[PDB]
Amino acid sequence: MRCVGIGNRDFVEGLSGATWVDVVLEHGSCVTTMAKNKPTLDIELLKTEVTNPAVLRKLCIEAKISNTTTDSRCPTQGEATLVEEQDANFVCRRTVVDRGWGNGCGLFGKGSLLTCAKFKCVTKLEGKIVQYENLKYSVIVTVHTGDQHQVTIATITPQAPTSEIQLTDYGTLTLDCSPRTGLDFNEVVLLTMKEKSWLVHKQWFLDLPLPWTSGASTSQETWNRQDLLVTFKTAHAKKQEVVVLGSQEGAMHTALTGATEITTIFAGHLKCRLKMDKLTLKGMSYVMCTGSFKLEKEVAETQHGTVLVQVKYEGTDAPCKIPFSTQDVTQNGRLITANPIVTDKEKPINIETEPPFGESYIIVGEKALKLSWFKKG
Amino acid sequence: MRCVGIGNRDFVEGLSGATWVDVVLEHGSCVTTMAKNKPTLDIELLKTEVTNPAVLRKLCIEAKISNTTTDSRCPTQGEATLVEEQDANFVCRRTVVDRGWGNGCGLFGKGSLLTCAKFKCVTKLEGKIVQYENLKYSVIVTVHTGDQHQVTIATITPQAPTSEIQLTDYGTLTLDCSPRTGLDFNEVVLLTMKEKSWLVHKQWFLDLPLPWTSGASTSQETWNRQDLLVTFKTAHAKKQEVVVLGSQEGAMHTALTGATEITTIFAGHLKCRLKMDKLTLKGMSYVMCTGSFKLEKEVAETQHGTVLVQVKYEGTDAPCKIPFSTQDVTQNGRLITANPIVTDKEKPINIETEPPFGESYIIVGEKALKLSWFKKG
Amino acid sequence: ALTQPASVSGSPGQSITISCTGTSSDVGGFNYVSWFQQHPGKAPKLMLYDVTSRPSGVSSRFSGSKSGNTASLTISGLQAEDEADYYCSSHTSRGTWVFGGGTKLTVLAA
Amino acid sequence: ALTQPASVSGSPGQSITISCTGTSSDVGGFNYVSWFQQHPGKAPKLMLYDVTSRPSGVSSRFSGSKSGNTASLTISGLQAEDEADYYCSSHTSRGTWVFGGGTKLTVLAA
Amino acid sequence: EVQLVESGAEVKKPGASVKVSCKASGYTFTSYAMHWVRQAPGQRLEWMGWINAGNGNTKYSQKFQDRVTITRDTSASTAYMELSSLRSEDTAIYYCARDKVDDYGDYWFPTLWYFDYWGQGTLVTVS
Amino acid sequence: EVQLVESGAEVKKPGASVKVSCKASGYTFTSYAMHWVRQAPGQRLEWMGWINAGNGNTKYSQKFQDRVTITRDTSASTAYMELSSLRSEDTAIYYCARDKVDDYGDYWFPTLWYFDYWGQGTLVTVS
Ligand SMILES: *[C@@H]1O[C@H](CO[C@@H]2O[C@@H](C)[C@@H](O)[C@@H](O)[C@@H]2O)[C@@H](O)[C@H](O)[C@H]1NC(C)=O
Ligand SMILES: *[C@@H]1O[C@H](CO[C@@H]2O[C@@H](C)[C@@H](O)[C@@H](O)[C@@H]2O)[C@@H](O)[C@H](O)[C@H]1NC(C)=O
Repeated sequence: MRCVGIGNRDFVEGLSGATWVDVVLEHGSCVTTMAKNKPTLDIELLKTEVTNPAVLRKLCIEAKISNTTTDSRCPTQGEATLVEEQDANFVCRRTVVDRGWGNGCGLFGKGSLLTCAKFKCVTKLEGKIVQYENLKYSVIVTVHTGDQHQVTIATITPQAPTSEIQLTDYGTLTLDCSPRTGLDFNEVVLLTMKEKSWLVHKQWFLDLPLPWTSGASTSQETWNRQDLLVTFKTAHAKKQEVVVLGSQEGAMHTALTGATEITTIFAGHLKCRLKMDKLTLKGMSYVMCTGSFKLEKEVAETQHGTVLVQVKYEGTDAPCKIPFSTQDVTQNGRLITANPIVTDKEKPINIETEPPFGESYIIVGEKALKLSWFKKG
Repeated sequence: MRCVGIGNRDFVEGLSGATWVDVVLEHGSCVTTMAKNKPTLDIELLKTEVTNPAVLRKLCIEAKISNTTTDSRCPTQGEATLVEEQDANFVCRRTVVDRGWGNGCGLFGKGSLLTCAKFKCVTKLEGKIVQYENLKYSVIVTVHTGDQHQVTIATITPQAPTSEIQLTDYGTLTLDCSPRTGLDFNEVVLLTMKEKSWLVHKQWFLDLPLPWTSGASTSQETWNRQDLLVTFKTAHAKKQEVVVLGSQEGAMHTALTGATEITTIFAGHLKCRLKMDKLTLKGMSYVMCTGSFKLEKEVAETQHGTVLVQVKYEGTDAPCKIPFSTQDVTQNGRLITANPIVTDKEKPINIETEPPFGESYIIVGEKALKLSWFKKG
Repeated sequence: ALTQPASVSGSPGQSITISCTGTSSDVGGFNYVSWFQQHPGKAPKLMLYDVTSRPSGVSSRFSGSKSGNTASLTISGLQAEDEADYYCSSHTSRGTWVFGGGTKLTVLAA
Repeated sequence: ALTQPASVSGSPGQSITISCTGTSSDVGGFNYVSWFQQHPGKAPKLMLYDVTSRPSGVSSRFSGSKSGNTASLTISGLQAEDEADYYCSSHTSRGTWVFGGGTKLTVLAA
Repeated sequence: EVQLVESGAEVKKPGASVKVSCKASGYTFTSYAMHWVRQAPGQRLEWMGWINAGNGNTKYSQKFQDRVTITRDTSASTAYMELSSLRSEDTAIYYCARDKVDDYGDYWFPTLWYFDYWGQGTLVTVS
Repeated sequence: EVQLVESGAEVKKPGASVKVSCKASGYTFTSYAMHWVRQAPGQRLEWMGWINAGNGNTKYSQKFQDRVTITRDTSASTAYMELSSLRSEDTAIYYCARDKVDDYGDYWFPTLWYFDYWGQGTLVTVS
C-alpha cells in the first residue's frame, strides 16, 4: 500500500488477457497497475538526477571594488595611463575634467583622467551544461501488499533503460522505460544560484546582462563585461566615482518566476511498459477460507472513492484465502488488493476495493461481516 | 578667479547703468556677474541640504528566516494552530496535505498544515519626508580678484532668503534669493539606501512591492506584508517550504535609473537678484600707471574664448592702475577683471579679458607690451 | 505531558489495563501512540505501535486500544516476567514526541 | 624619484641655481613644483610654490623657473643665513607627492 | 541483526560539555533518522530530538533547544549527541532510537513503528 | 597664528606600533587635509600620505600602504599617524603639513601652495 494515501494517484488497468500495461510516471504521482489474474503493483518515479554536469559559464550577481587609483594629465599632454589597465582584475574608465592654472596646468581646458578599481565579485551563479547520457531515473515498484508491514527501486539510464526487477514471492517483472524529455539539453542550461536551481533556455542565459567568465580553475577568476555591475561617472568635470550596482539575486528570482524550478536533481516525466509474463500472484495455491473475520479498523474511504478494510481472522487454517464480494443482488466488485490471502492468522490484513456507486454491502460465509457502505459521486 | 577654470561657466552682464543683475544658480555652474563701474563677482550654489528629515516609512529589501515550526492535524480535525500566528515577527501560511493510516490518521484525505517562521529583515531602505522650511542653500560669492592669493559664503533659508554679505575693500552686496523648487515636497519622498539617496514621487514609493513599517523606535521592528519577500509552497501534498526572495537592492537600482540621484544633501536650482548699490570697486582712487610690465606667465585662453594675462610691474609707484586696451585701430575691449590695479609691485596680478574675434593685439605706455592674439570662433 | 498511573498490580492468570491520557494534539488526534516495556537497566522495547499493532515476537496477550484522549494497553494471561515498567509514547501535532510518566507493573505470588 | 645635486656652494653677493629633475608625470607635466628651505633640526619652510610664486615674507632674491623636466630655484644676492638644505617637491600624475634628495647649500667666508 | 551501540559510561561535572556516540549496524544508516531520548534513574523518558542521517537536518525539543546538538558522520554509520552547560538534573541514561525516513529522503511524518530499535543507554552523571 | 604641534619624542623598538599626534590651531581644521611626511636624520623627505579632515578619506603611498594609518579626531582639531611593524629603517623625524580642501569638501587636486605650514617634527627611533 504505497499510493492509497497519495491524492495524485492514477489507476491503470489492462484490457482482457493483457500481460502488460503502459504507464506514465510524473513526479508526485503514484500509479497502481492492475491486470486480471495478476498482482496489483504500485509504481512511482521518485527522483530524476543528472550526474556530473559541466560548468558552461559562471555569471556574477554581486560585486565590490577596492584599491581605487586614478591618473590625470593636463590638457595637450595626452591620455592618462595606469599599469592596472591591462590587469584583468581591474575595471576602468577614461574621461576628461576641467584643468587650468588653479590645478597645476599651464593651459586651460579638458585634461584626460583615468580611473581604475579592483573588481572583486562577491557572489555568483553558474549555468551548467547537462547531458542526456548522464541522466538517471529512480523508479520504485512495489506490490499492492494486502499484508501489513512486519517488524524495490530500479535505476534507469538512457543506456540501460530496461530493468529486470525481482519481486519475492511474486516472480520477476520487466520494466521497459523510455525517457521522454520535453527538452533539448544542448539548448537549455541548468542554472544554480545560492542553493536553488532552475533549467532555462540557453540563449536566454547567455543573453543575461551580468559579468561572466568561462571559469576554469586553471586561471584566476577574471571577469568579462565588468561594466554590467561596475561603472564610472564624472562628478561635475573634476571627479570620477565608481558605481556598483548591488546584488542582482532578487532581480534574478523575479526573472526566473516563469521558469522551471527544482549529483544534481531535476523533475521530468518518463513513459514505460511493464511486462508481467514471469509474474504470478501468490496465494493461487490456497483454499477459500472457513471462518469469520472481524474489523480491526473501521472502514476507511480514500481520496479515490475506493475503501480500505483491515481485518483479523477466525479459524484453524493458517494459510488460506478470504471469501470476498459485495452486493446491492451480488456483482463481483472490483478489487485493487489482488487475491486477498491469509498469510498469518495472527496478523491483520488490508483489502482495498472499489465499491459500486450509491449503496453497497460488502461481505467477507457463516457469520460473515455485512458492512454497509455508500458512495456519493 | 573662481570660475575661469570651470567649463560650465556663465557670464551675466547688466545693461546700461544697472545697479543689479539677476542670476540663476545650478550646481556645478559658476556665474560671473558684471556691471559697468562695478567690480566683477563670481557666484556659485555649492550645495543645498535639508536638515532633519523625518522617516515616513522604511521598506526592507533583504530578509531571512529562522525558527521554522509547523502544526498539522488529520482530516476532519480542524485547522492547525501555532502560538506564533499572532507573534508579529512570524510569517505564516496554512495549507492542506495528504493524510491517512500511514501517517497516523484514522481517515484518508486532506489535513490542515500551518507553517510559521521568524521574519528577520537583513537590510532595508528608508523613505523620508522632507520639508521646504528645513532647506538651506549654501551660496558662495567672491570678487574677480585681479590679485593673487597671498600666503564669502551665505546661508539661504526660505525663512531668511535675503543675505547681506560684506566684501572687504569693496563694500556690501545684498543677495536676494528665491528657492525655485521644481517639486512638491509633500508629494515626493527622499529615498536613501545603503549610502545612496534619490528623491522620487511619493505615491510610487508607497506602491513599491516590499515589506514596510512606519518604523518607530518606540516599538520593536515588526513588518507588514512580509509575503513580498517570504512565501510558502506545498511540496507534493506533504511538505511546505519557505521561499525567501533575495536582496532587491539591484532591482531597486534598476528601478531608480530614471530617477534623480544625489544634514542630508540634494541638488536643485535657485533664482536670485544681486543688488550692488553699496558696492564700490576699489582702486578708483588711483592713478594710471607709469612703467613697463613683463609677462610672468604666458597668455592662456580659457574655455570661454577669454584670455588670462599675468604680469609683474616696472616703476616707482607702489599703488597704481594698469593702462590696458587692445586693437586690431583701438577698440576698448571687454574686461572681466574690473579696474586692473597694482596693489603691490612685488606681487604679480592677473587680468582676464575678452578679445575681439579674429586677430587682436593686447597692449598694456613707453616700452609697453604688444601681445599678439587670435580667436577662432 | 502524557499522564498515566504510577503503579498497577495483578496476579497470575488475570488481565490488567494501563491507561495513558493526553491531548487532542497528541493522543486523541493521531494514531501515533505506542507502548514500550522497560526492564531495570535496559532499553525500552517496543511492544505496541499504531495503538493496536504488535511487532513480530510479541505475543497475543498484549493489546492496545484508544478512546478519546486515552490509550490503553492491557495484558491478558498475566505472567511473572511481565513485571516491568510500561511507557506510552505519542507523536504530537507539532512534530515532536511525548512520553508518559511510566507505570511500574508488579505481579504478586498468590 | 626626483633628482638634484648633493651639494652646491657659492660666496656672498653671488647668484646660485639648484636644479630638480623629474618625469613627464610629476615635474614636466604640472606646475605643482615648489621649493622648501630646511635648517638643521627644523621644519622645512615653503619658499617657492607654483614654480615662480613666493609666500609673503620671502624676499625677491629667491626665484624659480621650469624647463622640460627640470625646475630650478636660484638665489641672488647671496647671504650667510641662506646656508641651508633645499628640497624640491612635486605633485605627480597619480595624485601623490615626491621630493628630491635635497642639496646642502654652503656659503663660504671670502 | 539491527544493532545500535553507544559510547561508554561517562561522568563529567557541571559546566562542561558531554558528547555521546551512537553507531548503527544491520541497516542503511542514511535511510533513518536517529532520535535521542534520556531518562533519569527511576523517572520517565524525555524525548530530546532527532537528526536526518541523509541530509543532516535536525529537530530539537524546546527544553534542550540551544543546549543539544545532534550531528552525523555517515562514514562510520554514527550519530552524535552533545549537551552543553550541564546542571544539577542532567544525570540520565541516554538512548538513541531509529525511525525510517520516507521514500523521498525527507522526515516530516514518522512511521507508525518509530523507535523500533534502541541503543542500550549511557549514563551521564553530575557532581 | 596658524600652528601645527605634534607629540613628544618617542623611542620604540622593532615589532611595536607607533602613534604620533598632530593638533592644528589658527584655522578651521575640517577645511584642510593633513599630510604626513618623514625624513631620516640627514636624508630626504619621503611623503607618507594624507587624510581629509572633513570626511576622513585617506590616501597612502605605496611604500607605507598597509603599514600606515592616518586618522582624524575633529573634536580636538587633531590628526593621528600610526606606523605598524617597525623595522631597521623607520627612525625618522615625522612632520605633518596642511593643504586646503576645495570648496566642495573634496580633495582631488591640491592647492598650488600645498604644505604652506608644517609641524615641528617628532623622532621615532629604533633599537
Ligand atoms: C586593496 O585593498 C585590500 C583590502 O580591501 C580594502 O582594503 C582597504 C583599502 C579598506 O578600505 C577596505 O576597502 C578593504 O578591506 C588591502 O589589502 C589593500 O588596501 C589593497 N591591496 C593591495 C594594495 O595589495
Ligand atoms: C531561532 O534561531 C536563533 C538563531 O537563528 C538560527 O539558529 C539556528 C537554528 C541556526 O540553524 C541558524 O539558522 C541561525 O543561527 C537561535 O537562537 C535559536 O535556534 C532560535 N531562537 C529561539 C528559539 O529563541
